[PDB]
Amino acid sequence: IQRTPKIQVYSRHPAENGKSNFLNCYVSGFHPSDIEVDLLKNGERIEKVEHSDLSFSKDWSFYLLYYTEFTPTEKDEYACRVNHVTLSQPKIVKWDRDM
Amino acid sequence: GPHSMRYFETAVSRPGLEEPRYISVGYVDNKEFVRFDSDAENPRYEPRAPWMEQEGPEYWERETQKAKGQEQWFRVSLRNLLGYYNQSAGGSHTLQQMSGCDLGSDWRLLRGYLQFAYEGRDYIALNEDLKTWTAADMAAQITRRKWEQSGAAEHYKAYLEGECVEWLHRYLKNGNATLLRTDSPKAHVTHHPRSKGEVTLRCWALGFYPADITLTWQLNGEELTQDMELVETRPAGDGTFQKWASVVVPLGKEQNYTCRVYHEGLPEPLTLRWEP
Amino acid sequence: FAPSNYPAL
Ligand SMILES: *[C@@H]1O[C@H](CO)[C@@H](O)[C@H](O)[C@H]1NC(C)=O
Repeated sequence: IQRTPKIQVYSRHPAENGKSNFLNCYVSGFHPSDIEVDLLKNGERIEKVEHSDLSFSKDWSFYLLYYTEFTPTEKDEYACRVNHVTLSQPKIVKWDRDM
Repeated sequence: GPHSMRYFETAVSRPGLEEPRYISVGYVDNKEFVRFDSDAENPRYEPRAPWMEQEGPEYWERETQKAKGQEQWFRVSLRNLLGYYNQSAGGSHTLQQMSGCDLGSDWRLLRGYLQFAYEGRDYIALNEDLKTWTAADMAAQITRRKWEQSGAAEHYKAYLEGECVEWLHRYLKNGNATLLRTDSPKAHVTHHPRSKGEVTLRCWALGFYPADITLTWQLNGEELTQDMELVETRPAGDGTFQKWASVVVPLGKEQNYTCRVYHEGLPEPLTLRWEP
Repeated sequence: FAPSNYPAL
């Protein structure tokens, strides 16, 4: 089977310019497990990004949580970029703090 | 509320390397407490929860030893599955297993669980009677018979009803302070235009534990089902979770919609609207 | 406490 990944970009705590927070990207519902995930700052891949270890849910689909420590600013735009066999091309999702 | 232990095991075959990658992860009340990765430099179960630190060397050797045994089982099964489905070599395949036991608030057994999946689809699962099986498809039929003939079920039912429950009791007693806590939801509503004369309201729930929660939108007493989107509960990163429910409302008549948040950590359900 | 599997698939 092949299940396209579900992606959510969000900050651990509600964002606050100048206040240290955490930027998460929860990639879930996918299968097989081979998946590529990056967090972007102004369109560039962030180097120091950690993630949880592979896991799966009841429906057998896999899920990971990618995260980085960061300080939100008004103009800095964040995003998550996901690649997976089910995607014809990298799927980018922009962070929307006021969602 | 109820409790449970689970072991989520995955094996992924891969071209060239005759050894599949194996990852086992155990949970208690849905919290990861131990973990084994065959790709690590020195394969061995590792405590993933703080209350697992008190377990001595004998404990980890026994656990790691089983993981090593599991690798071989998965290595072999993957091989057989590749034959049951007449698939060709030089590829990558996934075999998964879920095991565990559910306990009621009284710490007594509710359910025994044991099922497998191949390529992400149900293959064979032990029925709730812990005596018979369900083979999701033709190939699994071959496996149901082999196991009915061997009487495997009796072995698992033994583990599920005995060792599973006993050890789950302990982990609950040891991780008491952490596992049995409850963090109530913190709610608020957001507003966003959607279309002409349309509006999107979003009921947010942040910082709660456990992850189970219910979010509803309603128009003057009736509950809403249409144009109502419920996003997937997600981890915050600090051990609490978040979720939200959105509903499309006709511009202007927004205060007429209200949402409620239900969670076991809440004396009474939260009730809120979009307050401008 | 993990389980250990008996007969291969
Ligand atoms: C655990 O599984 C192995 C094979 O995976 C089996 O040989 C062993 O008997 C099982 N443990 C027990 C106590 O039966």
